[PDB]
Amino acid sequence: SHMQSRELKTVSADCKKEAIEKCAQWVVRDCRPFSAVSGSGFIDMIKFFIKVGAEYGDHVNVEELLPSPITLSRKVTSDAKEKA
Amino acid sequence: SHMQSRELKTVSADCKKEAIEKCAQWVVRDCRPFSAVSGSGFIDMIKFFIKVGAEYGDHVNVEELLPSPITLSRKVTSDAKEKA
Amino acid sequence: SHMQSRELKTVSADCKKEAIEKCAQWVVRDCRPFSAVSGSGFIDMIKFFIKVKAEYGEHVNVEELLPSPITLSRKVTSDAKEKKALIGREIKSAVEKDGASATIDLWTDNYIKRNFLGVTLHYHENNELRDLILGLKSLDFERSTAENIYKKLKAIFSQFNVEDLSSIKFVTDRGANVVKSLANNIRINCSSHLLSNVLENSFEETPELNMPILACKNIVKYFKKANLQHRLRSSLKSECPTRWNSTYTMLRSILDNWESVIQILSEAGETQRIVHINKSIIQTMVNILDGFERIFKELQTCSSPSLCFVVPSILKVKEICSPDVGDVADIAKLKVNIIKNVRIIWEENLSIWHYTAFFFYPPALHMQQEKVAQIKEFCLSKMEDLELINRMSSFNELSATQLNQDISTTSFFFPQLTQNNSREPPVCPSDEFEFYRKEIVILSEDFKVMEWWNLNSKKYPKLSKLALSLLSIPASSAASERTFSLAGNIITEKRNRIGQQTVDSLLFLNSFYKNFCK
Amino acid sequence: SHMQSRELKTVSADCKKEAIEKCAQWVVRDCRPFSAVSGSGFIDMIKFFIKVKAEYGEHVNVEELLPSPITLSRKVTSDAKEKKALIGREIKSAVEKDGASATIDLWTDNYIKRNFLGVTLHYHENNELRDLILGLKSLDFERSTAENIYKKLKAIFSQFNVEDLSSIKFVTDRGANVVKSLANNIRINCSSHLLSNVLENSFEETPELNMPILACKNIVKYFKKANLQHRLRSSLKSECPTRWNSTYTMLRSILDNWESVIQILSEAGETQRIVHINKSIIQTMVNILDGFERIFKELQTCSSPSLCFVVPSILKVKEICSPDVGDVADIAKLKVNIIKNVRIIWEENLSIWHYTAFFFYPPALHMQQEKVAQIKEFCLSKMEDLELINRMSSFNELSATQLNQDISTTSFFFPQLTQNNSREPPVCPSDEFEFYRKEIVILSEDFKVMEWWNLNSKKYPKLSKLALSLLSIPASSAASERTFSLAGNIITEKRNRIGQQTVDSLLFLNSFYKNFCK
Repeated sequence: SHMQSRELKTVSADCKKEAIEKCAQWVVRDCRPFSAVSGSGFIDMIKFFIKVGAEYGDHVNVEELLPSPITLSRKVTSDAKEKA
Repeated sequence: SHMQSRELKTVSADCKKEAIEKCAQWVVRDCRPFSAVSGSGFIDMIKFFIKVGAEYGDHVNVEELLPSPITLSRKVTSDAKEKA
Repeated sequence: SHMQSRELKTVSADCKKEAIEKCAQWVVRDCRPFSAVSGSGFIDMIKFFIKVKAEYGEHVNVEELLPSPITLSRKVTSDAKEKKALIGREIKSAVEKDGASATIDLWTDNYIKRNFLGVTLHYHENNELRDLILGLKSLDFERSTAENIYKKLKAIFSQFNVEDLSSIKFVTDRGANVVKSLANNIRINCSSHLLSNVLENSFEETPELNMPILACKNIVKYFKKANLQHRLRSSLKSECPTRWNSTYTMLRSILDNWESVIQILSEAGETQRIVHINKSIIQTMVNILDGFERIFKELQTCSSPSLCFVVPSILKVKEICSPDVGDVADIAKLKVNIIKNVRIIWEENLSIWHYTAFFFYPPALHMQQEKVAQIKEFCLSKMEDLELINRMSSFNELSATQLNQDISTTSFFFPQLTQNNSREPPVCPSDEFEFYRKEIVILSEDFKVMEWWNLNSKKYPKLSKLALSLLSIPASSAASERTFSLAGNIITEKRNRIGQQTVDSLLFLNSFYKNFCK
Repeated sequence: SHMQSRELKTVSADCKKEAIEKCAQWVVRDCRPFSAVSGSGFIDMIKFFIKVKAEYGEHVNVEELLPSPITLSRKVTSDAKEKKALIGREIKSAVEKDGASATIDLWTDNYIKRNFLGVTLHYHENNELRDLILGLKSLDFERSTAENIYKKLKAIFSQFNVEDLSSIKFVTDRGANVVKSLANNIRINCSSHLLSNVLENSFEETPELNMPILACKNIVKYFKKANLQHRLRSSLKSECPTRWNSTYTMLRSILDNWESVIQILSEAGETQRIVHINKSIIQTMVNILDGFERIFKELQTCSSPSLCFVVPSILKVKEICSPDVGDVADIAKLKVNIIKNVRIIWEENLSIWHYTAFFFYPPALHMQQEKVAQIKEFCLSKMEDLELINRMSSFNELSATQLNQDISTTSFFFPQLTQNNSREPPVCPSDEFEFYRKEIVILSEDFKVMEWWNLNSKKYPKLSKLALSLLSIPASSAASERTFSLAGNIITEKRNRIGQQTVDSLLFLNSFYKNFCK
C-alpha cells in the first residue's frame, strides 16, 4: 500500500533470488498457475508465515502446522455453515 | 575486549546453537583439540571469514578460497625466509 | 550429512489455529483447491518464508519480496532450458543405443474442443527407469490427421535435439491417425486400450447384459435431461482412463445411488426406464469389473517395469473369468465372451515385444511359454542390431540427420584370471541366450527385474542391455496420465491457463525433478 | 533436491590473498598443522561462519558467538550418547546374530610410556560394511596382563550394552597377553602381523642379507649418537604398521640418503661401518619389499572385504618370490626363505575362517582349493549355529547376561508360484552349499563380493547371511589404525590432549559420521 515514514524491510539480493526459485518450484511441482502468487488471500497467508518465522525461528514443524486437505475442506464448510 | 557505546551484534539463539554444532563436528571429523577454538590466530581468522560473508553473501566457493596444505606450508616458509 | 538430529518446533495451539484460518481464506478468496495445501512444492515454499521471517522479522515488504507471475514464467522457461542441456547427452544416447521408447497419449477434450497429444520419453539408467514428459500439445480438431500428428511428434523430439526417430519404440492406442502417423516406426499397441476394448465389446456382445446396460443409459439420459446428473455421483474413480471405462463408471453411478434412482423415476412417472434391470446382476458386474482395476493400475505404471506383466495380465483375466457353477447364466456367458475377446482383441494385437518382456522376467522362465523360438530369433536380431549401431556410430555413419554420440585390486590378486578374461573373446549372442534360458530364479515379493539384470550385466553383456531397455518400455500409452490429470487446471481453466510453451516446460521440469532430484 | 544448480561465488584476488594470510597466522600463532586447513569438518565450519556474516554483517561479537572448549567437550560427549542410543539395537543385533567381529589393535608408545588398545566393531548392513570405533584405551605398562586386557575389553563392550561376547569374532596379533585374554572366545590372527613376521624372520635367516642389515643398524646407531638422525630422513611411509616394518624403513633411510651417508662416515672416520654393504643389493631388497606394500594396504582396509584376499595374498607373495635366473644368489636365497616362511608362519597361523572367506569370493570357485571338505563342514556348522541362536532367542534362552532381540504385485500376477513357494519348505543348508559350489561367476574389476551375496540372498537365505557376516571380518587387527594415527595429536600432546572418555566419544562419533552420514 502506501509507504510510511518507517519503511518495511527489503531483503538481500540472495533472498530475492531464492524466493523466485522456491515459488517457481512450487508451481512446477504442484502444477499451479503463475497467477497464484498474486492472490490477495495468498499474500495475506505468506505474511502470516513470515510472522511465524519471526516468532519461532527457522526450524518450525511445517507438516504439523498445516492442515490436511480434508481438515481444510471441513474448516471451509463449517465456516460456510456459520451463516445460519 | 572493552565494550564500546555501540555494541557488536549478538546472534540469535538458533545461530549460537548451530555454532556449537559446527565447531563440535569440526573437532570430531578432523580430530582437533577442544582448545583449538580459543586460539587467538583462530579467532582472528574466523573474524575474517565473517567479513567475507558480509561482503559476498552465504554462497562463497570455500574450497577455492582456501589454500591447500602445501600452498599454506609454502606461504609460511616464504614468510619465514622474509627475515633475510 | 544428518550428523545433527534436527528437532522441529511445534507451534502453539493458537498459532496452529490461525494457520488453518489463513489457509482457509487463501483457498476461498483465491479459489484454490484444498489439495493445494498438501503439495510438496507448497510445503517447501512455506518453509522458505518462515526462514525469511526468522532472519528479517515480521515487517518484511512482502509485495516486493514475492516474485510476479511474469518473473515466475520466465524462471520456469529458463530452468527447463538448463535441465534440457544437462541431460541432453543422456537422452540422445538412450535414443541412439536402442534404449528409448515413447508413450503417445491422445484424448479428445469436448469442452475445450481440442485433442491432446502427450509425449513421454522412457529409458533406463542402470536399475532406474526414467520417464520424461516432452510435451502436451493442444491440437485443433481440424489439424489432427496422421500427417499433422507426425509433424507434431517430430517437432517435440526436435525440441530436445533428437532428429532421428528410427530407433524409438512408440506405444500408442489403435486410433486410425496415430497408427498411420507412425507406420514407418516401431509401434506397440497400448494394453490399457486393448483391455478396455475387450471389456466394452464383451458387454455389448452379451445380449442379456447389453439389455440392462441400455436400460441404465436410458436412466442417465433422463437424469441428464432433468438436470439431476449430480444425483448419480459415484465415489468410484477407475484406474482405467475415463475415455475407456464408460460402462463401469455408469453401472456404479446407478448402483451406488440405487434407492435414490428408483425414487426419482417413480415421482417423475418414468418407471418404464428401470424395466429389465436386475440389481444383483448389476452388482455382480461391478464386482467383476472391480477385479480388473488392479490390472489397469499395474499396466499403467512408469516407475517400475510393466511390459513384462502384459502376458500375466492376460492370464489373470482368464483366471478371474474361469467357469464357476455358482454363476447365474448371464454372468457365465459374459465370462465366456470376455475370454473369447482376450484372445481376439488383446492377444491378437500384442507383438514379439510383449512375449519377450515376459520371457525377460526370470522367475517365469519355467512357465508355459509358446513362442520361445520366435523370442530367441528376435533376441539375436536385437543384440546384433545394437552391435551394428555401435559399428556405424564408430564411423559416424549411423545417421544422416543425427550427430552420433595403478592396477585394480582384482588384477593384482587374480593376474591369471585377469589375463584370461582379456584374451577371451566375448560370449556370443546365442550363448548369452542359452545361459539365460537355464536360469532358475526364485520369485519373492521384493523381486525387482531391473536389479536382477543390472547385477547380471557382466554375465549377460549384450542380453542385459537388451532386457533393460526392453523392460523400460511402458505397457500403456497412458503411463503419464496421472501427471496430465494434475495439470488439467493449468491447461484448461481460463483464469489459470498457462501458454502452450510453458505447459511443455513445466511438465518436463516436473518430470525432471521427480526423476533426478529425489 | 538439487533442483537449483547452485553456483558458488569466487572471491576477488585480494580476498583470496588475505584468506591465505589469515590461515598462515592461524597455523603459526596457534601452532596447528598445515593439514588442518584441508579438513572436511573445517571446511563446513568455515562455510557456516561465512553464512553468519551474510546474515549479521561484519560486526558480530565473535568471542560471544564462539563456543568455549568446555561447551564443545560437553557437546561431543552428549552427541556420542545420542548416536549410541540411535544404533544400539543394530549393534546388539549384529552381535547376537553371529554377524559381529572386533579388531583389537595394540601398540606400545615408548614416549608416553603407555600401551594402547584400540577396539573396533565390524558388521554389515546389506551391502555395506560398518566399522565403529568403540574405544582407544591408554594403558599403564603394569596393568597390561591377559586379565587386565580382558577386563578392559569387557568394559568397552559394556559401554555399548553388549554384555555377552560369545559370538564376536576377535582379530588380534599374536602377542602373549592378548591371545591369553581371549582364550575362551573366537579369535583369528592378524595377517598384517603375520606377513610382517614372515618378512622379518626371512631377512634374519638369510645370513648374506642379515650381514648388511646389521651393518646398516650400526650406521643408524652412529647417526643417532651423533645427533644426525634427521639426516637419515626418508619419504617412505609404509602401509605396514611402524612397529612391524623396522627393516624396510631403515633400508630406505640409508638408500635414499646414500651419498650423504658415505660422506658423513668418511669425515667422521667411521668407515668400518659401511663394510659389507652392497648398494645394489640394498636397492633390490627395497624393490622386493615395495612389492608387498600393496598387500599390506589391501589387507588393512575396512571399507571393503579383506578376509577373502588373505589366501590370494599368500599366492601373491609366492609369485613375487618365484625363482628367477637373473637373481644374484643372496636374493635367490632370500626369496626361498620368504616362501618357506609364508608356509610356516603365515599359513600355519590361518584358520578355517580364512579359507572359507576365499571360498566365498565366487569368481575364485574354480581355482585350486584344498580344504573344500573342511569348508563345507564349517559352513553347515555355522548355518546351523545361527538357526540355533534364532530358536533360543525365540524362547529368551540365548543368554543369561544379554537381553535378546493389499496383495503384492508378484502374488497378484503369479498366484500359482506364490502358493507353491509358501508351501515349499526352505532349501536345507547342504543344498544351499551344493548350489553355491557350482556357481560360475565372472571376475570383473568392478566385482563387489558383498553385492553379489546381497543380491543372491533369496537363493541363499542362510548361506548369504553366513557369507556376508564372514566377509565383514577384517583381515587385520590394524584396520582402524588410519583413524588412530589421525588422533595422535589429541591423545598424546599435552597442550592438545583430551581426556580418555572424550577420546572414546570422539572416535566413536567420527566413525559414526563416516559410516552413517555420508
